[PDB]
Amino acid sequence: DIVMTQSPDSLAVSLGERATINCRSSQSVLSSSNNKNYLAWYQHKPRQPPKLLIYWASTRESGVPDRFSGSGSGTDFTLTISSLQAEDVAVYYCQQYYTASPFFGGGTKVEIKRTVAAPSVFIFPPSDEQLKSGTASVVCLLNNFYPREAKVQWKVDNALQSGNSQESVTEQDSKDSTYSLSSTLTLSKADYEKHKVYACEVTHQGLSSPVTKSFNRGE
Amino acid sequence: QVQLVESGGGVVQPGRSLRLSCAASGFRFSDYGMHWVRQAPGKGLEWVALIWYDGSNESYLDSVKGRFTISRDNSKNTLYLQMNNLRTEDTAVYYCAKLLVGITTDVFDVWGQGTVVTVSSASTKGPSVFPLAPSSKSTSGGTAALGCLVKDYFPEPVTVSWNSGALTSGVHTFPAVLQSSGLYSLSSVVTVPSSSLGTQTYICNVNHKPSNTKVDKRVEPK
Amino acid sequence: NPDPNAN
Repeated sequence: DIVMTQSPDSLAVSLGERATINCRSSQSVLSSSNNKNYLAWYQHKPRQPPKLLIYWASTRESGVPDRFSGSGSGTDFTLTISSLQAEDVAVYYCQQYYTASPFFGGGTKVEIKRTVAAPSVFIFPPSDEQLKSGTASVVCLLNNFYPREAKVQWKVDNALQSGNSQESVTEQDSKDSTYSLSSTLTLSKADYEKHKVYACEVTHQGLSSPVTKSFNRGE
Repeated sequence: QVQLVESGGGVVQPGRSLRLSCAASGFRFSDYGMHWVRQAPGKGLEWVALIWYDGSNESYLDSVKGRFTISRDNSKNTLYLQMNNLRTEDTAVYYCAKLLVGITTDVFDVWGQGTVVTVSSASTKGPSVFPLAPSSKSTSGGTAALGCLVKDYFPEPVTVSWNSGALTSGVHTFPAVLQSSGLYSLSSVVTVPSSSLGTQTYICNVNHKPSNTKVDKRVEPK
Repeated sequence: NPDPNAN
């Protein structure tokens, strides 16, 4: 195997600034017969197939703009984007095509870096319609925040909830470069009816202390 | 155009078999080795298998070896992936692709559009749509949030719009999560001026084609 | 360093 390792796993770059992505192969991909590195870089956006950017480590593919460049040799390679454009937000993969098992790296997610924006937080009780079904979903929304890192903590009557929530995050917004997050706490109707206070507690680097939104069941 | 068109994806029970096909056109398919590559939910691209131009040798990802077979029919410019003994973790978008192994000159790559394979024992089920009602403590003169919870459906996808597509600003329709039940759930929210509550009508339109369900759900302050 | 292509 020639295994491919990329670093960092995610990168935030301000518009117009330089992006550097690194890639290491576990063995050399430089062929002694033609002195070429069997190393490619691919760009991958959601809902479409990957696109070839660079091959032979530094040969830029037709149609690819000259702000993309590949460098390195042997086991150490770099993709540089000299001046990030909004259309460059994507996951970038290195890949070796030296062997018959041409492994990809793990990918580097490149996003736009913008100013810090604390989330606005909203909590939603279960609907009466759903309760008549035997289940209670409690939803917490974190709206239009940046950076992406955020922690949601559910509390029921001040008791820390663990293992009964799932969350989902949007893609970076094309207009304001923020993220939003939905967290859903799922309880049986029976359990939901035993307790009074339902709280979503949110931690984010833009918030000097965690923000808690809460309701009392039946108000 | 140089192209690859995949077909054959769908929902398949664990332990069963599924064959994918990839129809090539616009280039000399029979001159090139060809591959399958997949992407599982929340994961990166993963090479799966390679077949020589003439079908004389094949190479496999260790975790599919003995379960998956790559083959080709050059007379039909078609590539196949026979997937047997399928497992939950084989759930993914599957791409066929030329890739660059063995390139010399006149270098090009080409990928299909992808076909979704979902390995699940779940049955088709339409969603329940529940309101995320705007809070009565919404800040006067500020911003309120409201939404719809689209719960317990299978398979993906659902489409959600607001006010028949007339409301797009401030909408966030989240990626679905797969619940332990094997059914999906997602939320769609929107932020609006608090002053618009009551005056403006907010309706989420939720379509789930597999179950033939089409709901328009009004969301009101409680 | 295989070549799975025609020659």
